[PDB]
Amino acid sequence: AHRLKNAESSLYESLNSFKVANRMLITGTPLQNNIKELAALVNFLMPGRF
DNA sequence: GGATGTATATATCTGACACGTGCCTGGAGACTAGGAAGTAATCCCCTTGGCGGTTAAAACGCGGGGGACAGCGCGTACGTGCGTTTAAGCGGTTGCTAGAGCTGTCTACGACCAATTGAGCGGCCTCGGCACCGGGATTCTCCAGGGCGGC
Repeated sequence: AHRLKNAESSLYESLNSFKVANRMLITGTPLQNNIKELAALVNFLMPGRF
């Protein structure tokens, strides 16, 4: 899921437009450079709560 | 008796219309100065229709041969197709820097104006050089005297 660490990358808008009820991310490094990567991951998971 | 083709209805996507707002740039109104329109005078170039004379260019004719074009052969180099490689295209990382945009301050540099004067334009006088006329030095053609031959 670290490949999904960028919100502006085309994979993010490709996977965020999918009509899926439940999502899950498997990764080894959740944070790599800053808090914004984790913010993008939790926005992909829960869009609005965090 | 079961499932398939087709018609009408409903929810969703998407381009377009109108509403709202800023802002800044164009428009309205007034004033002024100078750019350009108009006028008169002077002088030189251009127009149209002629004439005269020179002469070199243009036109015409003719012969001939050089060159353009057509045909043929040939061989090579480029097109075509297929299998393999490779690198373009896309998506992505990661930081730093260049640059556009905006705001702000200030200072040196260029516009502007008045007085001045010295470099540019025209004519006049003089010199350098080329040319016209007079005088001296040098060389070429010619007329006459002396000697020899013939009746």
